[PDB]
Amino acid sequence: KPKIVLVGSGMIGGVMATLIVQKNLGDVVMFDVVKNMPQGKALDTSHSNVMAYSNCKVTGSNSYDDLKGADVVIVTAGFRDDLLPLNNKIMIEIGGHIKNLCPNAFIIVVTNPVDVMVQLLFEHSGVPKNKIIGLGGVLDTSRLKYYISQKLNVCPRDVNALIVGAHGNKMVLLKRYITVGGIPLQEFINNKKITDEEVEGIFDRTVNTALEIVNLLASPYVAPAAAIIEMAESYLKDIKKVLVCSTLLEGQYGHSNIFGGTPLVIGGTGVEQVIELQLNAEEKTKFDEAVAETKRMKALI
Amino acid sequence: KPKIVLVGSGMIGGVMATLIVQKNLGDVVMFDVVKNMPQGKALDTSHSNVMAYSNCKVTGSNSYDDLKGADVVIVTAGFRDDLLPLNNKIMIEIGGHIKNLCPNAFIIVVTNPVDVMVQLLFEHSGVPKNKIIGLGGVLDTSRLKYYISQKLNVCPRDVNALIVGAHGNKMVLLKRYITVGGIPLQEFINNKKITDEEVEGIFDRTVNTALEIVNLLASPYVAPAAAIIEMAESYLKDIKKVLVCSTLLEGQYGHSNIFGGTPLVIGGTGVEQVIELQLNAEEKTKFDEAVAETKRMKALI
Amino acid sequence: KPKIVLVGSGMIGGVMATLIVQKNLGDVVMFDVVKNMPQGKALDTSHSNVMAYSNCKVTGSNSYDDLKGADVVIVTAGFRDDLLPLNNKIMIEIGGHIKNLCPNAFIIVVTNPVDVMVQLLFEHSGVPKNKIIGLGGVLDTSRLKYYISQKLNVCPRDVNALIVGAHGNKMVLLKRYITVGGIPLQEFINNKKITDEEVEGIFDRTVNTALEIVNLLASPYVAPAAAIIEMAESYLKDIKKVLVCSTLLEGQYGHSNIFGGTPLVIGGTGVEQVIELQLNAEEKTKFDEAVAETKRMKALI
Amino acid sequence: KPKIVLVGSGMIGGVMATLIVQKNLGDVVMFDVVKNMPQGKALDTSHSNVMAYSNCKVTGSNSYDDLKGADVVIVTAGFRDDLLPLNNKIMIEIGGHIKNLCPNAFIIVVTNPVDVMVQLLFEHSGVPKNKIIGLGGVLDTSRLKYYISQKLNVCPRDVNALIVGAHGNKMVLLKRYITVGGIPLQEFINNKKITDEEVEGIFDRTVNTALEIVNLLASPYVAPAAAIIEMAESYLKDIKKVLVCSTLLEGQYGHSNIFGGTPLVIGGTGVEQVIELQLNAEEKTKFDEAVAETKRMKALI
Repeated sequence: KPKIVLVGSGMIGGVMATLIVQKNLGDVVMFDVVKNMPQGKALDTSHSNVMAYSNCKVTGSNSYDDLKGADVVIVTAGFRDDLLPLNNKIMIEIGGHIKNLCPNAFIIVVTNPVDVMVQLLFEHSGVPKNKIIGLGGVLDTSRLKYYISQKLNVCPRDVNALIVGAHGNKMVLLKRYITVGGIPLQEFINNKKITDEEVEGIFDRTVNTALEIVNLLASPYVAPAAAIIEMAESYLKDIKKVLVCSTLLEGQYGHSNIFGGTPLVIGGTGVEQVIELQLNAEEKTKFDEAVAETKRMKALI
Repeated sequence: KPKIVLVGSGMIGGVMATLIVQKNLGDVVMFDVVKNMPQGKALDTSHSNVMAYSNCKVTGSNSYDDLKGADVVIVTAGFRDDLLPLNNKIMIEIGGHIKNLCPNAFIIVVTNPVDVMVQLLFEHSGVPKNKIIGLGGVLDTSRLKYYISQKLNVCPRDVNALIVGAHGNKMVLLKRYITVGGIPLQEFINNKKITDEEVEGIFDRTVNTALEIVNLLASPYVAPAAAIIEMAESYLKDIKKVLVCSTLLEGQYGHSNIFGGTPLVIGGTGVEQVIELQLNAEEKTKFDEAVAETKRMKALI
Repeated sequence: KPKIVLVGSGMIGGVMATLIVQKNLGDVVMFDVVKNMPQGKALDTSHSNVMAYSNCKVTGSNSYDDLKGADVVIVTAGFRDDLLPLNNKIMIEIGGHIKNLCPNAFIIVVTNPVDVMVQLLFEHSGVPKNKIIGLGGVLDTSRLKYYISQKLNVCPRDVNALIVGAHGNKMVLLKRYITVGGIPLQEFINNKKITDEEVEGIFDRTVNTALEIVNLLASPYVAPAAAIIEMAESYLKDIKKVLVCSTLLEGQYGHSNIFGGTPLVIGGTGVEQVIELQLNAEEKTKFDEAVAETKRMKALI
Repeated sequence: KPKIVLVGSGMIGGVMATLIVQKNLGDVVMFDVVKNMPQGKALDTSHSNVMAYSNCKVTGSNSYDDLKGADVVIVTAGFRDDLLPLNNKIMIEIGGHIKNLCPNAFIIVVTNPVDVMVQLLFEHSGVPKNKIIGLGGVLDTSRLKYYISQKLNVCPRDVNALIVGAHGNKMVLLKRYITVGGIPLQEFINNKKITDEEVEGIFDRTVNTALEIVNLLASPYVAPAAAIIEMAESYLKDIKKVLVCSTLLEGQYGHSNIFGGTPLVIGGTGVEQVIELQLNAEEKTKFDEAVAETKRMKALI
């Protein structure tokens, strides 16, 4: 049975464990530095195996040895430049344990700013570049896809969209790469089913969604968890989905030695392909600005 | 598209909305008297439609008119005898809205003490007796089934067990009615795969599980949500599952005018059958004690 | 519980009934003019409810009254111009029963040539134009999507493609409308991950797939059944998927009074939108040739 | 990705491949000695990956080397005592290839008479006794469970029942071990929801179901395929379901050196437990008669 370790058992961790049991994906360790809490969540979640017809062990842990033999490790733990050293320390610690205990794990990093933190954990863990990625594009594009789908009254999954560069305020929303049922969004604009102005409003809403939800006396954890589990499941079941995630750039987009958000393929060997978009000059300028902010923060460590 | 209204958008409500989207079961209204919070949770949850390949609207509301045309209403709202009047007031209010806005809804009550509150909402809403039930047995038995399954190393769902009478400390764990893969538990005791003492320990753990989880710096909401959605789904898809829930007793077990936990069948018309267990005298004594506590609290309203 | 009637219980019908039970989608009537056969298939299939955790009645019938109250009707029955009158007779008979017994059903026609037969059944049944469609594009594009996905080593569903006009040898494969993870196929050609020549080979293979399978001592029924059930499920669950199907053209593509393959949206009210592709002149010429063959055969009835 | 090889690509094989793709369970090889046919079925089935959101390779083969690295092997190939030598020859051939090419595979045998043939393949393949079982109980009990569920108007899966000894006319239907929602069937008889006479009629129908379906101008393959895939999935996902299958008896029921139908647990290591029912004397007499027929035929090889 696959073993999935959640390093961080906050709200996102809770939904992830719930979904893993629903999908019968693997045994789950809910790890956290906070005592008792993950044990309680794990106990609650384990009972849902009955309703789900599943058989996944769900355990809680404050003990790093439970990383042993993990097939997937998802890192949400962490404490705005002033947070960079603190969270780097966490990545140092986690990285050591990964190298010691599950060097062959597929690693998904969520800790913000994710495009910096994923590279830090890469550096501190020594795992292969095809075995560690950051959450970004699957989540951000889920917002864009959903809002467009509601304007056009179609199934959310039938909207495809790419958001690249970085996860955060400089995320690059590529209008040219939006399709609906495989059809260019521009055709729907031409047919007056949606306007350019509605699309720009949706772009603004997408960039600011975390803020919107925070201001609504909540915080995002359901969709982040679902995005992470889509990525993890594509690895565990070798589905080879095309998913936009943060990955090491080795020449793509003219960049090296930095992680950035780009479409890639997740299969049973990890990142099987990194897909380099043929961005035009203006799109490329936006991509470069996103990654430049990642570089700026990386240089501060 | 079916419409499911969650009256109460706390932790249990959050997991319920998540699961409804995963299962593509229906549009969801997350209702709460707390402003903004359900709107935030609903917005977050709606994005997960993309990952789930679903198309369920998820909206938040502080407005009771959103009960209009609900097919299923799940009540978790509410504020230990001294809480009975307070929560009764809530049931009065909700009941009026149900009668006005969704008199044909299937109603699942969770507010504790559930066996009292479900009858109060029945009385204040005027819905048919086959259209309103309380959460209890599916949740409690999920604990018992799970713990036994881990002792015997089998799939949790392959353990069947009945817990009856009431949801709470007087719940009746019927040892005679435990089976594993359809086989009496006694055969596994005879074969020394599990002992009577282990089973009694598991009974104690089952009764006190909420307390265990609360003491572990958490609180149960994942398994409660999964239990509720199993009940709701059996109604919405006319599955006719046998599920132990709190229902109006009309002569069964010698009781009338009171709700108690018993196996029943949930299908597209609501409670299609109430199954009366042929309890022996000792089991019956325990059942009567559970329901007597429900009567005691009902008499205080 | 939804009621799905399969008018025709051959191989495609068998797989459809199997999938409906797996998905717990509705009660199934397997209708056929051949005595006993559908009763046997239905009996076999009904047992699989146990393995699937479903509760769908599956019955066999040689009796047209079992169309009564059908929510979905799928027509595969039928006996190459010389077959047109014969199959028209079948559509006359079925049409009468539909009008009498399930005038509100959503109708999916498969009988070939489907773009002619769907219009004949429309004419003989009197159902609204938004409530009857023909199988074509979902099946044909499943071939194109699959073959491209195997060249590029990605999840089959992540390839999107449109095939329009008609189902049969004149089907129009729109190279410009192929995307992979939302990205234009041309980018993958530019990057030498696939060539124009491979794509043309795949186009030829797609057009001739039925012939390939027939020559391999088989015949296609699994993918046709899966395509039909994807369409039916989008209706039954109001998913509003964008699916390419044969539908009445009322001005789109400059055509009237004829059915043709085009992207459309299937939701709970039937065809909720017909999407008119903004074809260029060359693409339009191919579309017109496909539909001209449909017109030619329609004129022979 | 797990690899599942179907040795035999007839009707049962076709449904198995279909279900494996629906469940995204693994790559599939459809093997058959008949040329071209499995290649055609495999090609058809592979396209359904698009509709299922799956990524399973489906290939056809007449070449035994495609057994290499199989995780699961399902044997339906084979040509009434006079058929025993013929089918034994097939088991000799297959057995050699298994030992050579996939000695660690989990093997499910279907070829009739299954309780004899599974032991022959065990003997000719050299695989461990916990890694090879025969289809019987899951299929037979699916009939019994389904028919009882329709009498009582409950979800089919909520009926549990055990049928033991052998698969065929001497199958032992254990009335004492039938439960409904975990409740003894006898309670439903006492309450006049079903009679002893109805139950005996259902027993007769269960024993003779294959004959019923054959006489209805069909033959059973959907439910057999679903039963086999339930067994295979319990292995592949380590679910540890309790499933009644044919397995080597090593003292259980007083028998040795023979395979018989009994509840057992299927998990990731194969047969993890063989559960010996505590049969009473009369039940035991019936069990012995079933297994005696298996012994009689085994002695003829």
